[PDB]
This record gives sequence, C-alpha cells and structure tokens, in this order.
Amino acid sequence: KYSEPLEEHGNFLITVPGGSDGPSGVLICSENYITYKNFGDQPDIRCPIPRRRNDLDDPERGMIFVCSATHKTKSMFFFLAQTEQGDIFKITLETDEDMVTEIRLKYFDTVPVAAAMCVLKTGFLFVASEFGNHYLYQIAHLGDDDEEPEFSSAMPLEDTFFFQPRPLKNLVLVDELDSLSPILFCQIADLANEDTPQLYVACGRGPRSSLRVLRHGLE
Amino acid sequence: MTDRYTIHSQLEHLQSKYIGTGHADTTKWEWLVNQHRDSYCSYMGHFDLLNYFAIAENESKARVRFNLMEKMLQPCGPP
Amino acid sequence: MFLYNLTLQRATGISFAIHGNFSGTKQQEIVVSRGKILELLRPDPNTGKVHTLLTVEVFGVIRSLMAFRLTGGTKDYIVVGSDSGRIVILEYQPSKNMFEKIHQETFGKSG
Amino acid sequence: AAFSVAVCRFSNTGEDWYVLVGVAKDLILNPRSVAGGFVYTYKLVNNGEKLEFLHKTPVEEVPAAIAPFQGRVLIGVGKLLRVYDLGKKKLLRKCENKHIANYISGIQTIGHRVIVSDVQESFIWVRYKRNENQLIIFADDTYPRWVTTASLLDYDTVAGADKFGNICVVRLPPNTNDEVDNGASQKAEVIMNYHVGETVLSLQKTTLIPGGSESLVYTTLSGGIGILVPFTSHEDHDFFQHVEMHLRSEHPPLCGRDHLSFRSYYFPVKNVIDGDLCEQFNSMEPNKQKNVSEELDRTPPEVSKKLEDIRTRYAF
Amino acid sequence: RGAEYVSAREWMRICFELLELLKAHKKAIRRATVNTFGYIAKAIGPHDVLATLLNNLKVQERQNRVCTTVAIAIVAETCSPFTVLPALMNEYRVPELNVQNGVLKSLSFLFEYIGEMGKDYIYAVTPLLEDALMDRDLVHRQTASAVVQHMSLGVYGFGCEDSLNHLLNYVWPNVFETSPHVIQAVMGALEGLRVAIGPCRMLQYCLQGLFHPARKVRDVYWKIYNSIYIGSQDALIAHYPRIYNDDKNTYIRYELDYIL
Amino acid sequence: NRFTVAELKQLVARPDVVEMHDVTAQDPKLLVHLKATRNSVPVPRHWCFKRKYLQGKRGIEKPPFELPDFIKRTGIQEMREALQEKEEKIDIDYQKLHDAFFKWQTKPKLTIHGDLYYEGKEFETRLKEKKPGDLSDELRISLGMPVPPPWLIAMQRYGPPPSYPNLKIPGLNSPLYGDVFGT
Amino acid sequence: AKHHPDLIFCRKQAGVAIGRLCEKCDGKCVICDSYVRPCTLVRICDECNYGSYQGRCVICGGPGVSDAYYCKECTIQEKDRDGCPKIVNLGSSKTDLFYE
Amino acid sequence: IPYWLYKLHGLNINYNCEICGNYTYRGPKAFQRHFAEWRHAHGMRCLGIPNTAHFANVTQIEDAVSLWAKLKLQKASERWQPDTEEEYEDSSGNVVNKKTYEDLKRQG
Amino acid sequence: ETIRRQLELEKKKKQDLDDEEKTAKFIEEQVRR
Amino acid sequence: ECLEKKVDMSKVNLEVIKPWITKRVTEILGFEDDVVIEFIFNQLEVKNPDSKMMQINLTGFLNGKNAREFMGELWPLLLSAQENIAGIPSAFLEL
Amino acid sequence: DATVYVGGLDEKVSEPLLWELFLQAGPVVNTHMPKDRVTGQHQGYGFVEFLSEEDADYAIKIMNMIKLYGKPIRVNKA
Amino acid sequence: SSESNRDRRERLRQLALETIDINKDPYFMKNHLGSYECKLCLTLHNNEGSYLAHTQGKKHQTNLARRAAKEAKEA
RNA sequence: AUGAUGUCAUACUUAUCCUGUCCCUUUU
RNA sequence: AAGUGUAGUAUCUGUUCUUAUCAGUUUAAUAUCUGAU
Repeated sequence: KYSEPLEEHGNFLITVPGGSDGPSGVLICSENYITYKNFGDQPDIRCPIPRRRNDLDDPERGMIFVCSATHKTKSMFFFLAQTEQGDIFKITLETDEDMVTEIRLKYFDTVPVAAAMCVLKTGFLFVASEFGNHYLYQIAHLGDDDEEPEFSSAMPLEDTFFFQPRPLKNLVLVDELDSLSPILFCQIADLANEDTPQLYVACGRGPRSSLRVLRHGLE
Repeated sequence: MTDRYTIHSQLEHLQSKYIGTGHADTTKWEWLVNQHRDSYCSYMGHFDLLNYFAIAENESKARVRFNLMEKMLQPCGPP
Repeated sequence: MFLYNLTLQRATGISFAIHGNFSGTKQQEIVVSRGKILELLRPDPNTGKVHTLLTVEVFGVIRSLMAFRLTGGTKDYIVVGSDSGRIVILEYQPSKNMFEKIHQETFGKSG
Repeated sequence: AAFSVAVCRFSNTGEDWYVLVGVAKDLILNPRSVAGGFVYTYKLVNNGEKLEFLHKTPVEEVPAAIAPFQGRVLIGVGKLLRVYDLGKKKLLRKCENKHIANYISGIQTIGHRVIVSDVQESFIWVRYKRNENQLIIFADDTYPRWVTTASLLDYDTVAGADKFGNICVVRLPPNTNDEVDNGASQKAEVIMNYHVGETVLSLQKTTLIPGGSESLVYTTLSGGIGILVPFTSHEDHDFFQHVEMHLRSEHPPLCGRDHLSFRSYYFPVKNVIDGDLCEQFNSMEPNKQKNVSEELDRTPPEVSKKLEDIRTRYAF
Repeated sequence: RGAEYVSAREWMRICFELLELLKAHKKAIRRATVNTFGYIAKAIGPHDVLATLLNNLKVQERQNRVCTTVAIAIVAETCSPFTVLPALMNEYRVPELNVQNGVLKSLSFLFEYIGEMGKDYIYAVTPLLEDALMDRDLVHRQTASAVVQHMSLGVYGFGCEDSLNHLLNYVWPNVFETSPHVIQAVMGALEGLRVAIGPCRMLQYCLQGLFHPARKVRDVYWKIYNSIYIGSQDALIAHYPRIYNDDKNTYIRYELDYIL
Repeated sequence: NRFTVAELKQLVARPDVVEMHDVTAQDPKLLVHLKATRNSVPVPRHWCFKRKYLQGKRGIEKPPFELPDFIKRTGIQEMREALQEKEEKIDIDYQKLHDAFFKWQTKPKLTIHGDLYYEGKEFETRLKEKKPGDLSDELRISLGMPVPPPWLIAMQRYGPPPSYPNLKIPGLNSPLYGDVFGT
Repeated sequence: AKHHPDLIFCRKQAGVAIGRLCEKCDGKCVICDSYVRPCTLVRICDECNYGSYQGRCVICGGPGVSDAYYCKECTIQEKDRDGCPKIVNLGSSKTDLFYE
Repeated sequence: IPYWLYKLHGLNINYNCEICGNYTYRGPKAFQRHFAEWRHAHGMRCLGIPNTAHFANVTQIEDAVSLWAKLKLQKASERWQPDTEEEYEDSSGNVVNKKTYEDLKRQG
Repeated sequence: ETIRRQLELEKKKKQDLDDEEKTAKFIEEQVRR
Repeated sequence: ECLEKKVDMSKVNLEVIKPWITKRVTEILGFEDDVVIEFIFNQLEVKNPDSKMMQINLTGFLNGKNAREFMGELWPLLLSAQENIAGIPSAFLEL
Repeated sequence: DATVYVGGLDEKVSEPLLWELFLQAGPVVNTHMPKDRVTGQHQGYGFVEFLSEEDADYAIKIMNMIKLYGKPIRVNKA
Repeated sequence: SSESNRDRRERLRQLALETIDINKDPYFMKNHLGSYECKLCLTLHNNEGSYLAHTQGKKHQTNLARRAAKEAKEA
C-alpha cells in the first residue's frame, strides 16, 4: 500500500491506536530519535532521546528504545518506553484535529534494564528484565502534576535535552519475582556445616550480581 | 539498451528458489555470506543463544538485536 | 549410559510478555514466555503477590508472543510463534486449567 | 579483564595454597584483540583471608584456563598448553604443547591425562608423561562442539555442554593406546546426546539428597537446574522407552514441534529419556492415562509410582 | 477374522493357490493378496509361509514380482521377525541375481514396515548390507540404498549410530553414479542418514566436495549440500567450520568465539 | 591466471593433502582450507577412474554369503540345505531363535566415520603398529616357543638393531610379559 | 513420483482444505509413494480446489472417496511440511492408454 | 596399433620429471608413478630431499628446499627451557635459560 | 511363545521390586543415622 | 544505455507524448495500428515504470533497430519532461 | 645390498605373517613371496627390499635365525 | 508358463553346461550373481547364449598365444 | 591390455500401468 | 508349449585415430571438436 523511507535505521515500532480512540500511525524508534509518521498526508514529527545530565557514559554510544507499552484508556492514551539506560520515559501523543501535533516526552521514572513491560489494569506495571529478578510496581502518579519538565517535539534544540534522573517518584515496588537467571557457575556441596548440600550458584549481570546459596526447602 | 539478457526461465528447470539453497558456481564469497547470514539469523532466533552471546558484553538484549540486524548488509565485504 | 532428564527448577527468565483478560473474566492475566516454557500469572490486586497460576512446558522455542481478541468478545486468545513452521492459536481453559489448542496451521519447514 | 581463576598448592612450595588468577589487557569482542596476558599470583594467606599478588608472570595470547597437574599449573595460552612451575618471578614454563586447534576453552585435570576442550573443536584427551615431561594428544572427538563447560565423568568418560545448546558425553574405548610416542589417529565415540533446550554452562553431577544415587546436576543460562540420573535397570529403561513412545503421540506439545525434533535440534539424541515429557502422565487426561496404561500393560497409578520412584531415588 | 475353521493343510493349500493370484494385471489384487498372505501367516505359522514364499523363482521381474518380498515383510510384521530374519539371510546365499535382489528388497520392505522394532536387528542386518554394497550389479546397489533409507527412517532415536556409520561407509561411494534409479535411491538414503545419522556427520562427509574443481564432482556435491540445507537450516550454523579471514573479507564469526 | 602447484603447496598450511587437479580449480585456497579440516572426509578415487566404480570385480570368484555365528549357531542353514536336498516341517525351536536374536546377539566390527570404501578394499589388510616385540600368536606358535623370543639374544651379540633405536629389549635393557616381547 | 518421475508437483502455499484420494489409489502415500505407516494429514492448496477442481484425487487425479494422509517416512524426514503436492501435470501416463 | 587405447588410457601425454632425474613420462599416471618411484627416490636421496606427502609431486628443485625448510619443524621441538631457578632474587628474579641452568649446576 | 517371556518378565519385575524394597529399607536406615 | 536511469511517468503529462509516439510508430511500423499505440500508452501507465520491459516489448513489436530508435526517442524526452518544472519538454513549447 | 632373500619355509607362511616376523627384527619395506598360480601354494622363498642397506644387513646378520613352519628361515644378501 | 519358464531356464543351463564340458572351455565361469564370465575374453554374459557366443568375436586365443610363447621360448 | 561409437537382440528397477473419457468445445 | 503398455539402466556381436605441428572452445587435466603449415 505505502512505502516511506526514514532518515536512519530503526529498532522498534509502536502502533498508535486509531479509529474512535486516538489517531492512526506508527511511532518508530531509532538511534537517538523517535519519529511519528502516520499514514495519509500527516507529517513526520521527530523527538530525540534524552540523556543523563553529566552522564559518565560514552558520547559515541547512542540510545535505543529497549521496550515500550501503551496504556489505552477511553479518555486518552500514553506510552511508557524504557531506554538503554533503563530510564522509563512517558511518551504522550499531542494530536491535532486530524493530524499529529507533537510528541510530548517526560521522565517517568528510573527502572532496571527492561526486557518487557506490561501496563495492566488496576494500576500495575510488570517490568521483566533481561537479567535478575522480575519487577511489579504500582502505578501511583500519572506522570503529570509534578515539577518534572515535559520535552515536546515542538520544543527546538541545537543539542539534546539533558535528563534529571531521580528515584521512583511515580511508582512503588509491590513485589519482586526472584527467578534466579544467568547462573554463570554452580557448586553443589555441603559448604555449610549441615548434611543437606547447598547449591552455591552465581547469577547476575554486573550490578545485579547474586551468589544464591540455594537450599532445598521452604522459607 | 542492446543487452539481450532475459534471464527468467527456460524449460521449468530445477531453479532453486530457496534462499541459500546453494549451487555449483557458488563462489567462496557467496558461501561465506550465506553462512554469516544464517548464523546471524540463528543467533537472533535462539533465546538462550542470544542470552549467552549478549551476556559477554554489558549491552542489553536490544543492543545485540540492533547490532545483529545492522550486520546483515555486507557482513564479509564488497565482492 | 541411559540417562533420565529431571528438571528441578523451571526457567524463571521472561523472554516474551503479554497482558490481557485471557481468563475470560474481569481479572487481567499476564502471559509470560520463557525460553522453553509458558506461564500464566494472576497477581493479587489487593495483596500485590504474583502467583504462578499455570506453568506448561512448550517443548519448543517460543520466538514470538502476540495476543488476540475477536470483535465483540471478552476472552483473549494466545498466538504462539515457535521455531517450527506451525502457527498456533491457543485459548485458556480455567475449568480444566489447561491450555487448549484452538487452531494450528502449518506454514513451512522446521528450524 | 579477568577470564579464569583457581586456587591450589605448589609442589615446590609447602602448604601455601596460592590463588592463580588470569586476566587479559586490551581485549575486544571484535576479532582484532590480544595485546597481552597476565597471571597475577595471589598469596591468599593469614588463615585463608589475605590475598597478595606477589608474582605477575605475563601470558602470550588470551588466557582462559588454569588448573593443577602433578603439582604444576596447567594453563591455556590461546592454542598452547603450558605446564608451568611456580618460580620466584613467574611460573617457569616447565613444559609446552602446541597441538591445540583454536583456543583453550576448558581444561579438566585427570589423575594422569587432561581433557582439553577447544572453542571450535571438541574435547581431546592428552597424556602428560612426567618422566619425559611431554604432553601428547592421546585421541580426539569425531563431531565438534562449542564447549562452554565440562566435567570428568570417569577415568575415560567426559561430559561437555555446547554453546549451541547441547550436552554430550564421550567415553573412551578400552583399546585407547594411552602410551604414545581424519585429523588424529585415535578417535572416540559419542555415548550420550540430548538437547538441553537452554544453554547449559555448569555440570558437577555428584550426590544431591543424602541417601540417593549420585547424578549430574546441570545449570542453564535461563535459570534452570536439572538433574540427569542413570537407569539402573534394563526393564526400567524399556518401561521408560514405552512411556515416551506413547506420550509422543498421546499428549504432544502445543507448539507443534515433535519430541524427536525438539530433542535432536543441534545433534541427534543418544540414550536420553526426556522425563519432562514423561511428567505429563500425571497431568494427562483420563482417556490418555487409560490408553497409556493399556499400551504399557500396567496401571496409571503404577506409572505414577514408577515415575515417583526415580525422583525419590535420584533427587530430593 | 475367523482364522480357525481353516485347517493347517487347508491354509497351506490356500497359500499355494494364492501364490498364483499374484500374476494379475491389477494392483489392488496384489495388495489384497499380500494382506491375505499376512493373515494366513498369522493364523498357521511363519515357517510354512516363509518356505512357500522362498520358492519364488521370479520368472518375470515385473507383474508383482517383488510382491513376494512385500508378503515376506507383511509376514514379518504379523509374525516374529526373529524367525523371518535368518531364513531370509540364508535364502540370500543363493547364486541367482534375481533371488539376491529379491532378498534385498524384502529386507528393505521389512525394515520399513517394522520401524521401531528394528532397534535389535541393526547389528544383525549390518554385514549383509555391507557385503551387498559391493556394486557387482546396479540393482544390488539400488536395493542397498533403499534398505539404508528404510533403516535410517526406522531407526530414528533408537540408538543405531554405529550401524548408520557402518552403512554410510559403503553408501558414500555410491554418490558417483549415473543410474536414475540408483541416483534417486542414493539421494533418498542421504536424506534418511541426515535425518538419523544427523546433519553434522553429513556435512563432515560432504565438506570437501563443495569447492571441488571438477564439473561433475562439484555438481554431485552441490546436490548433496542443497539436500542437506533444504532441511536442518538451523543446525548448519555450528557445522559451518571456521574459515580464515581474507584481506577484503572477514568470514570468521568472532561472536561465536565470545568466551563468557 | 592459474597458480602453480608448487606455489599452492608453499602457501598452504597442510600441503600434504594437495592434488594435481586442484591447481585449475576456481578457489584453490578454499579447497586447501577445507581439505585440512579435522573430521573432513575426502572425495573417492572415482574422480579420475573410468570403470564406473563397479567394473572392478570382473573375475573375483566370491563366496555366496558368510553368515554370522548368531545365525550359524541357530541351524537355519543346515535346515535350508536339508530342505533343498529333499526338494531339489522341522520345527526346531522358537525360544531358541528368540534368545539368539536377543541374548546371543554379537556386535560386529563397525567402521570409523571416515571409512570411505575404495575400489577393491579387499587386498589392503593393514596393521596398526607392529612394534619390535609385538606380533601375532601364529608366529610364536609356528616357532613353538614356550611362555623372551630367540631373536632378542642376537641383539646382544650383534648389538642393538639399527632401525629401532628406541627399542627396549627384555632382560638386558628393559627389566617381557605374555606374548609381548618388546617395550 | 517413483512411478512417474516426469510429474510436476504444485508446491503451492498450504490452505485449510482437506483432500481425498481416488478409490483406485486408496491408501497410497502422496509423497513417499508407500502403502503403510501414515503420520499426518494431507493439506490442499487454495487454488488447488475451487469448484471443478474440488473433490479430485491428489495423486490419481480422479474423483476422491477416502481422505489421504502423508507417509510417516515423509513426516519424519521433514518432507510433509512442503508445498501443495497436487499433481498439476499429466503426461507419460494414461496418454495412449485411451487409444488401446 | 591400439590408438584408441593410447588416447583413452592416457598415453601420448608428455611429462618431464626433474625430481625423477629429469626423465620423461608418456602419461599422467606415468607422471604420478615417476614422481614416486625408485628412480625419483634415488634422485631425492642423492639430492638430500627426503620422502613425504607434500614433497611428493614436486618438480622444481628450488621449491623442494623451501618445503623441506618450512616443514623442518614449523613450530615444534621446544619442550621447555625456562627452568633455571635463579635463587639470587627468590622473590622477583628467576628468569634464566636451561643452558644457563646447566651452567650454574656445573660451575656454581 | 510370548507367554513364556511374560511369565519371566513378571518374575523379573517381582525380583526388581524386592530389590527396590531392600534398597529403600537401606536408604531409610542410612537416613536414620 | 539512456534507459538505465530511473524515471517517473507520474511527474509528466501523457497527451504531449501521445501523437509523437503515434507518428514514430506509423513511421517505423509503416501501417496504421491501434494495438501498438495502446500498448505503448498503457506501458507508461505505472507511477514508476521500467525501461527494460518497454524496450523488450518494442523489440517484440518493432524489428529491434526501430525498437532501439523508439527507446532512445522516448527515454530522453520523458526524462526532460520529468526534469521540467512545468512537466514537459522543449518541443511542447515550440508549437 | 638393501635387497635380501629368505627361504626355508612351508605353506604355513604367507605374506603378512612373514612381514610381521621381519618387522620384529627390522622394518620390511617391500616383501614379495611369489606363490605359483597353478597350484596355489607357498614356494618357501621370498625377496625383501628394506628401507635401506643398514636394516637389510642387520636383518641378514641377526634376523637370519627364525624358523617358519618349523624349518629354519635363513637370510642371504641380494 | 512361469514354472514352465523356470524349467526351460534350467534346461538351457544344462545344455550350456553340457556344451561347455564338451568343448572343455576354461573361460566359462559361473558368477556369484547367477551369471557367466569368460576369463579368456575377460567379459560378462547375462544369459547362457552370451557366454557360449564368446567364440566368434574377440578371438583372444591369439592374445593367449603370446603368453604361451612367453612361458616357453621353443615352438 | 580397461574405453569411445551406435542399427540390432537380452536381464533388470521403479509395490509403474487397462473401462479412461469428452462434466464441460457448443466460436459462425 | 501365449502376455499389454509407460520411462531408464548393462552386459553381448561388426567398424575407426602412429598425422608432424600452431591457435581457440572445452576438459580437473586429457580427450573430442573447430581454422592454418
């Protein structure tokens, strides 16, 4: 039906819900960019990915959308997207009468390296990481009514909007699904003084290190 | 445009339509490119293989996915 | 050396994830897809505890997981993309607590 | 950047259990890095609670292994096996072997032989004559495997994982010419083959629940710990085989994959009974249970008891 | 159904009469004759039926001639193959090329019909197949390749790797051949071996032929490689060896060398 | 255009597997890199032959079939010969055949993965390593010696053998066991 | 086929249709060309059955009676997951037989 | 005059064997036999070129020396000579060759 | 003929059951220690 | 060849090239034919046509030399029209 | 000098047995025991061309004492 | 017919063996695949006729006269 | 002392195959 | 003293290259073939 080149290669796509709820279109994330280029005569709206203010990371290293979820509501619709640094940003699609007005981004919270995100009903956010225990937070703040700024696609820059990260202000950790993942090594022996041998299993990824001394029982 | 090169089909021969089926006049660059592409696709397929390959670097799963999808075009070199 | 495979602890890592009312009721379920096992979770709304409602070994390489909800329905299907060339659309069966294969269609070869 | 570590005593030294840790400088994921290698000689004294890297012998390529052998330190410098002796300045390379193919990925020290697992090649058993101080490749493997871990099963049996998600067990034959002086002369057979499903990286099967039979505990990169145990009865093996053959058609998977294909993805299956598919008899439907009991000539509770017996005898 | 009112001598006479019914110009008649021979074998016993079938001098090689071999396989599937195996092995000692080819075809059909039951007869069927692999006649090699295909399809997962390798040792030289029947049988046997013996050994045996100089050798090796690559598309990653990197090409998959 | 065979052998890492027909190939470097694999199987000797790989056994008078002991000890051959003699029934046993096919089943001598069947492959009775002092029992039997050999004393008078400098003889140099008479 | 090597299989994309085989070719394997050990069912192509092309025999090409299935030898060999095995060609067989 | 046999069997094919004493061979199989024969054997022996696989089908007398040199222990025949145990330092000095080890064992 | 192996199979099954009972008793005695 | 450059028939008119192509066909083909004119007109109907298929069709209808002439007459005129900001060549303005 | 003849044996001796017997003393490079095609029996005499003259002389001097098929197996230069 | 065919084949084999014995030909040899081979002609023969027909063409007796003269120099 | 050539006979294999139709051409 | 047809394979019988060279196609290389002395 349609073919549309882009400026640079992309990494992920997210379908903006259309019909009676929201407009049609597909927001494509790419290296240090997020572009909303819907169908028809709608124009392309761009928004660069923020970065941490005075971040010690490498400048040559870009940023890509690791994963994204959408909270579809009858009133409006927002998206929660995790970056390579785990900073979960809140994308809002400023829509005109019949076209896209601008892409409103805001620092939602700081989350781990996110492999998947599901925004369920009753204000719950299940964030599963590529390594380490899972996470299930309680969506308390809706992203607004705070002192955090909203970077919009209409806001020019030349230069990227530096991000002011902070702890979990809009989410509360309700539980943590252990799920001991990458077991780099293992030693099954009676390292303790007991007869029931313990399984010393190391798993993690850098800061997520954990030397779990597994024991066959129930806590 | 006097070329006279109408390579479509002759008598319904074998004509390997599979991607990477292999042939007789396959140069070393062709076999190497097919092998590299198949290996990249396999690394993109196996979840545990992706975890073991990306667990080396500090990059995330999406980092490895993008680096693999980017290396698909011209992995070996321009023949 | 005729060995016998015994899985003591299933895989806890999550490779794919979907969220929807797959149970057919007002409760919202979370379908997680590990490397070689699928799971359905129904965490406590009030207690906030995540209980493994169901866990089934897929016996395959789950490569993609996308949900489905027909027009005018109240129960979501489960599209299971595997390494085999068989597209599978399963449906929950809480009355029996088993994943029912609603449809299965072959597409191509294996691997 | 570290790659391997170990702790052992030196023959020339007394009870000073030295901690040898190998690391590499200027390394890279791309195929264009080596720079140099260093083997810091940790002291680890003060009632085993005080490390001290006195010696710092530099390596050649990228070190990835260190083990003891006859009191000396067998280390892997790329495609070289160096049996060094703990000296004053650096580990004096008392013997060298240059028969390695690609890179020393694993080194298992047997009482007299040594199992070297390469990155691209399969395991190779090499005998180290101490009188002449010479290592000689005793045999090799037929099919290759990207070995990530290894375990010494017996005096001639060695088990090894695969980077492609496989677990194999190679047993040397009785006719292995331990005394020596397509690729190599002596070859070995594959005695075990089974698709683990997830990339395994650790295998030290020993004794789990005290009072039970020892087994091979295997880990997985996706967070799974399984246990492989042997069938101590030919009748039990036949019963398990009939159960698997019935379950392959009675309660197949939902993903449409075949058990023979799900188990033989990278390499074929070789004497491995998938107990995970066998566990579905408890969850199988009643008609399926009755059909299985008829095909097996036993009761469905009989099959349940037979399945629970293995879990009780070989596991916790 | 009944198999009771028919007497032993009555069953023998019925078999001697049905032996002549195989000369018809129909296929359904032959299928029904094979089924009836199998029923009579299940009723009376294996010895007399196998003895009556072994006398097939095969006047014509067509007109349901192999049908005797199909009936032998049906009797082996209905009766104990422990009884039908050595009698067939002894009947294979005859000098006639017709009888030898018939024994080979019957063994192939019996292995194919048995399938999982062949987990024990592999070591017993190995040496006869290895001896017949010697290409004294094209029909012998064709029957050999067919038996190898049936055995590889039937021995899937039963643990017959040694017999598979021993059969491949003699089946590999059959790749060079111009016979259409022989070529088709060799291709089917290669497919079966890749199914059972595994694609790793198949590629290890077909590796050197890929970049060969000749036209015919390169063609045969490329056909074998295309057959091995049609399936097992996922397992071809590991079997792909490490080829050194040239100047303007980096073919070595360095990511595979990533040591965790 | 075409590289020299000597040049390809000098540039090759394992030139012991070089062939004369490889110089006119399309990618000789790739062929050399492939032929020096670990478990690589070569092409057969029919690449240059002209007998169709089956026209060799012209006059070889071969036997009908060498059945195994598992079948030979079952008595089917004798019964078949008796039936042929009477024609040109027995009911010997069935549990005996069951034990023969299940219990008395022998694992024959298989072949290695690279066992390519050559043209003749019959007159090539090779030996692994017949070191000095290790031979067949037939030699000592024909010699009729009891349970070192008579030839080890000659090395004392004449001196150690020239071709085997690493030989260690029994009694004098190596302080014999069984039929083995060397080390 | 082994009986008709000059035949051309359809190799079309698979559909949701179940095929049938002619009574004369009842039980014959579609691919393996065997007569025992069936594993999977035969799927027809979308264009392979539309009106007059509906209800025809897969191999025989005639009016079908029984539902066919793939041979287990073809299923274990990863052969049953191929394209539409409809015999589109009809040559070198039953050509001059009408003249006789 | 079986010229059919002469053309089919590979006869009437000239070949020069410098390794086989600069001899002539009227066929390709004849060339393979002349490269590996008693005449070529004596030629390589008097020339100092021992028999081997890669040194079998060689013709030029120059490349044979290069093959014999590169194959003359490409990377081998080095067991170990760091064993000295230079106890003069005993904490950071212990580097000396095996020849120096024997020299210290003999002299001091 | 199969009935003979069936009787022998049942005898072997009873023997294996007795051996498993003895092994379980021994393991229980060890666990008591 | 001149037909190797990518063109776009959407960015140019069609009535300006109709009678020129008709006259070229009447001169090369000699007689008056409607199948050739309609085929040439429908050939340039797509938004991103291909000159190779058009040349093949012209060679099939024409002799092959006249086909080359027609290709080399239609390619550059269409290219110049697509290059014109108004969308026509220099001949459409002359008369 | 490298070639030698060895006789004094019965039909019990053959090619590979004689080769294995020679290899006990020195490596038999190329042995040949011409068997008469008419009767199909061992002539009791063979010719062995060793690797060089050293092993040939060594076997002729020291190895000329074995006895195949009971009779003495001498060795002589050739 | 079929049994008559086997009887005719047996009678033909008997007649061929009788002819070979009357001629005292050494070349005719029965193969392990139920065939005949002429070692003198160094050829094969499917039926008995092809084996008995190795006397009109390929007169290798002249080529055997060479070996006859090589074994004995005297005429 | 292998082979190439091709009228003319011969054995073999494909579990090859005997009621197959104009149910579809109805153009002037 | 009975077999019908559809495709393919081998073993049998009869014939031919002492042509010295050059170039090309083709061959793994020969061979064969194509033009000149």
